Amino acid sequence: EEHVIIQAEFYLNPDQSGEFMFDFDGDEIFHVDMAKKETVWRLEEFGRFASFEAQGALANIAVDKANLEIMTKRSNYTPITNVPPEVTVLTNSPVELREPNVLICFIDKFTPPVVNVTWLRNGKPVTGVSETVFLPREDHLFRKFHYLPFLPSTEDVYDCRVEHWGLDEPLLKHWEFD
Amino acid sequence: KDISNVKSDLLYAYTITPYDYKDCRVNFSTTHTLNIDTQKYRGKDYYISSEMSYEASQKFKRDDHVDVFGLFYILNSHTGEYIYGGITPAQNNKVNHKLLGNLFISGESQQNLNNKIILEKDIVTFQEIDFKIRKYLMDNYKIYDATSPYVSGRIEIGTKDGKHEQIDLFDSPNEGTRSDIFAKYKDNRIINMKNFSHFDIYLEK
Amino acid sequence: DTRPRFLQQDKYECHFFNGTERVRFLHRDIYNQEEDLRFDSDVGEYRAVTELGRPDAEYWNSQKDFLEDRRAAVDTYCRHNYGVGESFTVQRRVEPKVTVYPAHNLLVCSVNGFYPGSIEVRWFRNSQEEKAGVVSTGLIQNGDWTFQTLVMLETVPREVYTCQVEHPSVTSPLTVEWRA
Amino acid sequence: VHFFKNIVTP
Ligand SMILES: [Zn+2]
Repeated sequence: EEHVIIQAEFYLNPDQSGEFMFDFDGDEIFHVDMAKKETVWRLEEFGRFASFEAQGALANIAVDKANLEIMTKRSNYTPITNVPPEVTVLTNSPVELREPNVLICFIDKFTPPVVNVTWLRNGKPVTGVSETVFLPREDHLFRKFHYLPFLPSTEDVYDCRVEHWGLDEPLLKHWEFD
Repeated sequence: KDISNVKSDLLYAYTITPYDYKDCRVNFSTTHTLNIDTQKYRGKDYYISSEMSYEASQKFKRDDHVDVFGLFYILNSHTGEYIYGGITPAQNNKVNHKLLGNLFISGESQQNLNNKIILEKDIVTFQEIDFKIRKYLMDNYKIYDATSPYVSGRIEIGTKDGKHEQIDLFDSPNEGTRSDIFAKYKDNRIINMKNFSHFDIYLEK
Repeated sequence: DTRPRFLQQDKYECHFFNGTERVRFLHRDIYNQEEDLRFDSDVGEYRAVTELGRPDAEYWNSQKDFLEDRRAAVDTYCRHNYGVGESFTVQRRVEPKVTVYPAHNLLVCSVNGFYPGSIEVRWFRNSQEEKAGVVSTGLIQNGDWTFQTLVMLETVPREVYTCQVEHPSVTSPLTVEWRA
Repeated sequence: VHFFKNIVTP
């Protein structure tokens, strides 16, 4: 199997939130935003090479929601078994003092595509945004990548706070130079 | 060349019945030309003169059996008939190829035009493919009608290799006559259906 | 939050073999996580994967129409999209960037920002490809169409060992020596 | 330019 393209889409309740996207050999080629109704490229440059009628994905989502209702009942109302997420914090590149970098918080193997992630420096929360959309896993679970650009030091001790309906307590992760 | 003029030229150019003679002999062959004896179709001493590029003009040779399918650019000229390309090795065994296709209209939802066009040759000329798709598009989407919205669009001939070949749908070069419009067919370009995957249509506005 | 959640996933996937020589389409309807209904080209019709999905299979299978549209996805969908992205996915190459730093002395070769994931990293010592006593992080997805990996070499310093990296985006193997 | 085509869900 040289290459695989996947059109992955879901719809959840009572969250009433969909998601539509294309996964190529692993990465998100692009996704449609149900909020702004606008196709969003994982790589801004892609848009220069191809287009996709955003309106199209929302149609399916509509349909998908419906299938959820019609399937929810058919299953004699059996919810989704929460499945905890296995967090982890690697680095975009070999850390080296002051020289700009990126902290990656790889969330993987969780299933209810609903999560909350908070970044912490020294201890107080840090904000801007930067995250991917729920990517699919061959086992129908999920993996999401969260980001944080930082300027290495030795004093600071960063934290990725993952909140999922899996752990009865938030999941924390430490990280610092050496 | 305001699209407004492009369109009418195409509408008018393409409102035509193609020359479609099956399994005829090639009397003689030069470069620019290639003579075909369409005797068992039209009449006694009649024929078809297909104008074509050198490259193409040399693969065929006298006594050859071939299939003609071309859009004319001149008429009422005695015993002769003149086209550009539209010549492929004759088809001997009966065949039928239902073409698959996607119809993207800048603005409307995706729509697919599968099995709505059938080719009866294993080896076919883009002319022949280009013609039928256009005719269909005209007959139903009125893509060249004075009133039609579409300001532009094209045809993509998808191959199984994973490639696409564009064929602008609103393009009227020079005066904009069947002679201008239909001479791009000189290259007598063909395709082997074993390699035809599907086609894509794009229409803007 | 104790409110239960009911999920519905749909995966339309394309599998390519030898470029686009022969593909394979596959639709998977997934309630929560179990793949109940399916459809495979090699098959031609929708098949149930779990009882929960049979009611639908028989349904859709009754609309010859809709079943032809799915049968034709290997053409109008897969080969198509493959070729619509070709330029920036299958033919994507991004030169790595290797650096060397000491973790029985320690050695760690970090290969960053590369693509595709098919790559090879080697540890040489003066004149030998020392293939023993080296742990690796394996290939790691970054999320932004670039990978990374670290091979940990374990030896006692003195000489000069170096990391040799060869990836589909650079014919002449890349190199970075470490003064020990 | 090119367009990615999506499988319409009925
Ligand atoms: Zn195509």
